[PDB]
Amino acid sequence: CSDIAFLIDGSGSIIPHDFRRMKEFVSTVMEQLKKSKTLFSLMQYSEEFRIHFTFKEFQNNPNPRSLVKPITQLLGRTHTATGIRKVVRELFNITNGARKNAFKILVVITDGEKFGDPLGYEDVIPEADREGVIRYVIGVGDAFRSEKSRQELNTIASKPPRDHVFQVNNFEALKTIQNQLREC
Ligand SMILES: [Mg+2]
Repeated sequence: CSDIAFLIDGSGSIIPHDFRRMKEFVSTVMEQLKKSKTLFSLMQYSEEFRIHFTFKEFQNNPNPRSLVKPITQLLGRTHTATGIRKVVRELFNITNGARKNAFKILVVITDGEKFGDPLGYEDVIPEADREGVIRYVIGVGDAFRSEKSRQELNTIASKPPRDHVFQVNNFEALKTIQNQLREC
């Protein structure tokens, strides 16, 4: 019915506390969303990308705390745009777990400063929409302490961005995610 994927910033700019904080957020979403009708996938990124768990793997073993805890920080650059592309092409993939007719929800968590990425958001956002991927953005660290970084959130996130962008310690994001699921 609804396939939700997480793309988390593992870049060296994300501070440790905040990496732990991100992980925290993901589990909380996964917890409150006691499937029966929802699968999750997740990937972290640097200049490199890691698939920590796929819809299949989440389906085989749907234990939150047991899928997230392992995940350690990659560090390095921030290839968010390529992260976006790779998430729709690899995670929202049927040979990896994705379903048909199900809604696609991409949750991207980051500080909002892409760096070193060859791709600009204008190279992946269109394909996101063509593929129907709804995007939410959870900004962490210095995400909101900068105008250039705030605009990065708006760029990534689906419209209206006010309904798809929250600071990680704003617990409306969870509330809004539960809503997004009753308004399909
Ligand atoms: Mg994680």
